[PDB]
Amino acid sequence: IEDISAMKNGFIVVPFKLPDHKALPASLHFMFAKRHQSSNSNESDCLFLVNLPLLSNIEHMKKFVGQLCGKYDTVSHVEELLYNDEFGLHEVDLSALTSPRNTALLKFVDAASINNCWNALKKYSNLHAKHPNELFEWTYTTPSFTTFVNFYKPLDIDYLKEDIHTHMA
Amino acid sequence: LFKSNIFKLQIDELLEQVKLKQKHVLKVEKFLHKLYDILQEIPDWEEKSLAEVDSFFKNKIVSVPFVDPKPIPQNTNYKFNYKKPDISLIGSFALKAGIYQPNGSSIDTLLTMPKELFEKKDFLNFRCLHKRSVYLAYLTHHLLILLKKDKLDSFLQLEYSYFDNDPLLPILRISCSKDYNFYKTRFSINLLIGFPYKVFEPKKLLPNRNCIRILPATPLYNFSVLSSSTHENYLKYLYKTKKQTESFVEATVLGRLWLQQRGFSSNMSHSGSLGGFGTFEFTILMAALLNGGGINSNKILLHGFSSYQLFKGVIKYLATMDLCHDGHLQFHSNPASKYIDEGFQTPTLFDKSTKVNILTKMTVSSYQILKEYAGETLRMLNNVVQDQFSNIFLTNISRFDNLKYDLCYDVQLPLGKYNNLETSLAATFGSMERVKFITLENFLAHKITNVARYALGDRIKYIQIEMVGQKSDFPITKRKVYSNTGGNHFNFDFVRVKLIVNPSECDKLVTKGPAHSETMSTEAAVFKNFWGIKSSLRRFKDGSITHCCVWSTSSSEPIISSIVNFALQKHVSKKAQISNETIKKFHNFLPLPNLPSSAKTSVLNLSSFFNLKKSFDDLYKIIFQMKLPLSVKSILPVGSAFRYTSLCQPVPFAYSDPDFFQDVILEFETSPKWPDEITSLEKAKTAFLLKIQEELSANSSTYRSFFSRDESIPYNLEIVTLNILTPEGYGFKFRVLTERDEILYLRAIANARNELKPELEATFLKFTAKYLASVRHTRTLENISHSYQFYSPVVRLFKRWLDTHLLLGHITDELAELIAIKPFVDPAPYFIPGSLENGFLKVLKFISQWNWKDDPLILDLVKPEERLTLAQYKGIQMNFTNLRNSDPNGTHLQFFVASKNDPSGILYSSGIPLPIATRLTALAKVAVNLLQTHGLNQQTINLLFTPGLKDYDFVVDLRTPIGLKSSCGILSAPSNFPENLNDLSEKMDPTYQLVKYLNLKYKNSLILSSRKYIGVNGGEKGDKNVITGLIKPLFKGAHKFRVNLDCNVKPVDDENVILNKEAIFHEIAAFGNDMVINFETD
Repeated sequence: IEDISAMKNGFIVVPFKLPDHKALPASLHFMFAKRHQSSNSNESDCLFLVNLPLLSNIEHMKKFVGQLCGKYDTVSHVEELLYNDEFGLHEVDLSALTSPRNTALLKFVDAASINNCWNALKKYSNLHAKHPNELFEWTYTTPSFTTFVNFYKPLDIDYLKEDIHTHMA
Repeated sequence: LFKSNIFKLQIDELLEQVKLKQKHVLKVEKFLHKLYDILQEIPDWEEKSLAEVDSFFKNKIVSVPFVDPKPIPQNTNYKFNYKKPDISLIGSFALKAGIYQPNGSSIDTLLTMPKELFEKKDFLNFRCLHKRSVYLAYLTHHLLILLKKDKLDSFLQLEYSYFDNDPLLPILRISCSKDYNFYKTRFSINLLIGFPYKVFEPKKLLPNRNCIRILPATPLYNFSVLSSSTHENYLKYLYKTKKQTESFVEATVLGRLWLQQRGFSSNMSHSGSLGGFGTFEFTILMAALLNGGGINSNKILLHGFSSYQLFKGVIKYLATMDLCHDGHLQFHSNPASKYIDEGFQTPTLFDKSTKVNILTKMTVSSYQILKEYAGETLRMLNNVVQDQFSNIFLTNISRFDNLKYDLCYDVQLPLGKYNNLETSLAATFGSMERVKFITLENFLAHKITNVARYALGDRIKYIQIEMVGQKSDFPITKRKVYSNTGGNHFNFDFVRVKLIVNPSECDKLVTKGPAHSETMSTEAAVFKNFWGIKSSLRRFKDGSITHCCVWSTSSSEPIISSIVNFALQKHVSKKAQISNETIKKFHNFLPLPNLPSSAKTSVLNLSSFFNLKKSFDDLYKIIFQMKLPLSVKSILPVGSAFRYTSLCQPVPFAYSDPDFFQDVILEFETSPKWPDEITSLEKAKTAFLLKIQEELSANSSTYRSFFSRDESIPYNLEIVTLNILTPEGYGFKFRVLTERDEILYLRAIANARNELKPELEATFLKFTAKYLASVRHTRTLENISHSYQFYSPVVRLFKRWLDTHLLLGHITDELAELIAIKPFVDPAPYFIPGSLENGFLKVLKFISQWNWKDDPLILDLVKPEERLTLAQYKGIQMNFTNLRNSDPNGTHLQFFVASKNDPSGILYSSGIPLPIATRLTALAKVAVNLLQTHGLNQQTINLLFTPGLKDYDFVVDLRTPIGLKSSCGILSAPSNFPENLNDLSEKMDPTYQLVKYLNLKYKNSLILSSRKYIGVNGGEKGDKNVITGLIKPLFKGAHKFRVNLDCNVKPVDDENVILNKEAIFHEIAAFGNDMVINFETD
């Protein structure tokens, strides 16, 4: 459960404690982070995430590894972060077709700057049950109706007419 | 011949359902031999009068069911003695008429009253009926002792029964219950004591001569006297015709199959019941057709016709017959056979030398329904497009009474005792009137049919009545078969009339009726009395005079019940209330638009949809009149305004309805100079589109316009669509579709990688999902909507049932809209669309017949007399077979959506889940069975409209504050367009969009299933989103250790884990926190 927060694929799992509301069952948001070494800039001395929880925010992926930030006061830089999709519809783009894996935004520039961020989260992987109070309660924002209001609203005419006039040449 | 070969293969598979057994035939032959030996022991009794017969078997345990009235010596002008019984090996076993069908059959015996008991002098005034009954009652004592030697009383029983629902005609009940036992045959018996051969002359058995001279035309007394006198002569002529014709057995098998398909038998038809056209009718009709002598005295058929040729000939001659209102027939013993074209408007075929009116057991009212069914049967026999050769012959009309009948009006007939018949019934019959209409089911039904013909007139296509409560088992201890049927000493409990109404001529509720003039027409002057008090003679539109019949049409109740209440209480009697309570219970449960005169207008009135279509046509004409620098081609609507057959009609000024926007597809001119890229072609083609979108708000300020990309299409969100808002606030979607999707799938598909090679044609598939032939489909839907007006309420009832069941959210909407027109465009092998509940039941039966795992669906769009040929349908059948071979379980395409414009079969049937479709088909079959089991009421209406909505992964029970019921038009006043597009989008309920986004993100593991009609499923609240949970097997357990597969594999086990339930619940915690009611981990 909360104490079992390690994976055998080289992934140290940061079990995010979350507020178990009536849409949940103190919930353990099980997300892993595997130290990847490849050509991607997110793998540059950083850990590629795995099993990314949904309903993302500005720092929800940082709050998934927030036991490192809630205890060691994590301060670092950022190089890259990818393999994150809201619904998986970004695999085939409209312009691309006509002409690691499930990783959240849990990465950094290197490992020396992330010694308080990534190495502390690896320490918080074993201390997910030992430092659950240091782990922040992942009580993210509710899904408001304004996101569906802006999605179904009409778009600006001048936002597309400026791009049409620029691409006309 | 292909017709003479494929018909035998199609009939041999269903021939096992009516096949015979050799062991059953041997057991029946042993039972018949024991019955013949028992009947031979009944000798002639002594010479007895009526008083001496009353001295023998008055208070007997075995007494005969004497014909009405009670046995008294008031009419004892002759004697009554038991004579020597005569039996022979005849009946149903003489021509093997017994068939072991799914409902079984019975048998007949050669039994009749002898000439010593029945006399020709006693034939007048029904005096021989009392003499034959007293002879049968005296012989019943010998029947219980001397003729009771069947030696099978452990398995069989002996009892008296009535034949053809009449106490005069008896039926012998000697059969094995569930030595002389007939348990292997599993059939019954029937035998009476009728008149001898040539007992009554044809002058005394004429139509104007009644045997019970009390005289008018006896429709039952003279018919049964002629039937009893010439039963053996007709059977010998039928046996001689069966001996002459080699294919007479195949013709009788096809005639029995057609009678089973029509739901009719050889029972009484003129006595307010279904019957007449059965085995007895087909034995004389096929014999007269093969012997020739038609209306022109020509050879109708011969013995040289084949089995399928005579079956097609009998189907053609059924619609081309002339017996009731177009002619009559006259057959000799075997001297001649000829017919005439003298239409007497009544079923009668008076034989030449056999001296029997053949069609007198039937009625012209039953023949009107029979001729209507035979015309569709002859048209289906002529049609060689549909492969329903076995389907049409085996589809019983009476198998689904709710589906085959649009409406039925049933009332309770409290007939009372013999001195209480004047309370509920007012059928005042005199001397000759009671001679022809002695039965309460004959006198009152003829008065009801005359009132229905005088008031409705052309508003009824056919007349069919039923009298429930008629006792069949004759009480030997009592006088006759009389039971407490609806608080009556007589056997008459309830009366039910099937409203077979032509919908075109029955569309008048308050309009002109019987036309009057200077000459006082008897129909026009008595139109007020015929319609109750309603149809008083008023003025007409063209300056003439016409009656004004008063009927009330409702969207929550039936108009037949209001017409019956107006034209029976003040016309015949107010002691009966015949109405359909399920019609009012289903129409009130069906949704209606929020417009004026919604309850005043019925479902056939589409003035709100016509006004919305006229406003869209005026906007399209203004757009066509307006010219810009970029040329266009066409602007065709395919939305809800162009459909007008949704769950609800166009409500007045709907603000945020789920179907508020009417889709209109606009096409530009030839602009192939744009690039192959989707974003590059959109920027190149928007040189004048931005100016057109800006000028549409000025030149068409009554409407509105916008420019927004649509995210409904897959991998295509670089467009500009106009969200047109009406001055009242009605929505419209002017979407411009280009040819870049088809160009990229054909010419620019080489640039797609291995991850986009199968998705290279997905851009064209998303573009052609609703714009390939939708303009031609919307153009052809106007003729279908004009022809089948009740198909729109049937589609509305089907969409409301699918919204309540919550099983139509995992598929598209084009296939669901096009599937409801099958029972109206192709009514065979059932009835046409006459009611919304009957159309929805036929659609559920057609969906159950088209089993997605077994037989992929296929259909052709045929205009109402377009239709595709068999070679054209061979490609659709080959595509359906290829789809079934590729997906036997139907995980990607369960049922093939095959049409004339969709020969592939997967045009709008892609991505439908196999277990969701199997559960929806099982729920629809269960709800159809539950609605039939729950009678006809609101519980039966809610049997198909109350899903369980539980026992799932996630229970459908939410609480949301975004209530938009009044904006959606679903009641528990906006009259203008909204101020902002974001305010209009926020006015609707976003819980359905959040549930759809959660179901799209977790479609692999935890599918949040719902209904397509969000407004219909919401109703009064319109805020809570029902999300039924469908859980895959990798939602709580352990799966394969694959962290590179982009799954939700995290630490629960070491590495072999699945998508964790606690992680999924915490992921959906923030998405469901705004509507936090009840959801947890798997």
